[PDB]
Amino acid sequence: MQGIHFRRHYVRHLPKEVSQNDIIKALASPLINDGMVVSDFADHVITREQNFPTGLPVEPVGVAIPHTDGEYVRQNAISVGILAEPVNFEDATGEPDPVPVRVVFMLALSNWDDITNVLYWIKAVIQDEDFMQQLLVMNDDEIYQSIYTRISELEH
Amino acid sequence: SELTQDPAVSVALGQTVRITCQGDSLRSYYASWYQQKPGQAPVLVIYGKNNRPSGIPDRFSGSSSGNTASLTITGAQAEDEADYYCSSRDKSGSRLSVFGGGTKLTVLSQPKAAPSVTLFPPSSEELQANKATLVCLISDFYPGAVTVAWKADSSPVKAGVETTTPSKQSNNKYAASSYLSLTPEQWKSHRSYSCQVTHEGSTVEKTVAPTE
Amino acid sequence: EVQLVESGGGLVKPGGSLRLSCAASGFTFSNAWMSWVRQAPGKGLEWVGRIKSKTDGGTTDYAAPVKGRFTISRDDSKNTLYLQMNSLKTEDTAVYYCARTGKYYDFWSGYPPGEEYFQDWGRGTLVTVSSASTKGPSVFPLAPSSKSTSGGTAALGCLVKDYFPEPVTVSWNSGALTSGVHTFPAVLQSSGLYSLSSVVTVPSSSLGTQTYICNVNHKPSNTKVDKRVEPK
Repeated sequence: MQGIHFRRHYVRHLPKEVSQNDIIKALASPLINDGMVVSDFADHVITREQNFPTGLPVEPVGVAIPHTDGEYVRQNAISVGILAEPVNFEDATGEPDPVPVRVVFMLALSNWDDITNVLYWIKAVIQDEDFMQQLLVMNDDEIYQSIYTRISELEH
Repeated sequence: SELTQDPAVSVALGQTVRITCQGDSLRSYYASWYQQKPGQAPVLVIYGKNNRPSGIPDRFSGSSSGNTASLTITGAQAEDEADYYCSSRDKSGSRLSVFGGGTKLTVLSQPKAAPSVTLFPPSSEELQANKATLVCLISDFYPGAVTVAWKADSSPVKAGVETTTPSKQSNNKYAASSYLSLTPEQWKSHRSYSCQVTHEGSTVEKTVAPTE
Repeated sequence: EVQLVESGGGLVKPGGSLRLSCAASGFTFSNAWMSWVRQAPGKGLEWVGRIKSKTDGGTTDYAAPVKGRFTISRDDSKNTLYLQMNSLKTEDTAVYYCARTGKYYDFWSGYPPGEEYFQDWGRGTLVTVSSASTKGPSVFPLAPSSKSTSGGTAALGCLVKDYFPEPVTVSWNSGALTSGVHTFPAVLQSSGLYSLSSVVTVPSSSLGTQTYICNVNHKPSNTKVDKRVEPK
């Protein structure tokens, strides 16, 4: 519960030529710059996405929660990304049908108790349907505002 | 405790069996399953949402419903005969772990056999040490549901009697032992002592005598 | 490949202290969680406690009957786990196991802090808490006779009587005789001591020629007995 560090440049819009590896690069990059995670953090996130996919077939737009073991995280951090086109992420529950994804929540948590709590709260925010509709229109400066307000409440 | 299991369950070889674990915390958390063979440390079988470690047959599978968890063996084999334990949280919101009462799985795996009974009177060396112990050996029987009775002459005795629960031998049959502790005077003052073994409606009685 | 070895078990007087160790080989002990589980003889498994990795804060948790009395400490430098038992009571008599603890959390149907399972188990160390003192076994012969025989095969053995605490290991002819040997589980007599039997099935023809010796080993008393079993 050692605080989820958030900055402005931890939110960015991604172009249309991005694949699954391109996303994990762009979202991790600010986290390794600020010493949040190890140098090869994108490697360990990609490795876990191959073994445990994080595609979520939520309505109306699917999402992905790419993360890794808390062993490769120095400080708790979050990185957000919005995609211009739906990118295929494999289903997390096991259905062979993939999931189109436009919003991606890279989670960088450092200990097991924080992974279970943040992941549980994430399940509630993706069910905020009227919020899953406005995430695709807010720009990189404002997406901060709404999404950071729900981080400052977690300290409860 | 919080988690409750069926004490004993028996299944025919090659058929399906379900072991159930009931607890309040199962409405919030999954349960893992552990198989313990006699004289061996436990081993993990099913954990989480039907996750199975490498080297575990695919006939093992877990499930969950309300406040109950289930371990299903499809087509039970002789190697699956062991004790099974469920493990989960004690209550909701806790970081402690709690095991279930345990379930003894009996896989009826091979044909029925009548028990062979041998009764050992007290040795001369033991009587010369002011002690007397009758040793009754029951071996080579299947299934392992026997009852042992002792007799001083024609009257039964239960005090000073202790019997080990039947255990499997090398030939995959069952064996057990029962003891009667006597004083040397008790041994000399009766005409005979008897060890009755009952296995599926069939009783076998061995008898020893001090004058023999 | 994964190996967990426990040690330090023995007889302890009620109210005494005992420390157990656990040697971990075959994985990254620094990152794995570690649990202690005990099993009283003839009873079920009971969770004792668990220590987290230094990554996850190194927190420790204990069951109610052992909280405050038992303490779990790890040593990543030498890949060893420790269980310090203080104020031991009769109820603590059990085989203590050392288990590598795994973590699990289902995203769609899981509740924090998730579920803990035990992947690899050590062989276990026996702890006996009793005011009764150590006692070496008495070995009496179970000789066959012209009535105890069953045709071509005969049953002979030894009665390992009055010893404390467990265990007792039995062999026949210095391990050269293992065909037909069966050693029964111990039994608790009226004195509070233990007794068991070891019988070997033997051809009746070789009862006057071949000699039979049962070898009894009771390490908690440092006693070894070789008893000759002759017929009649």
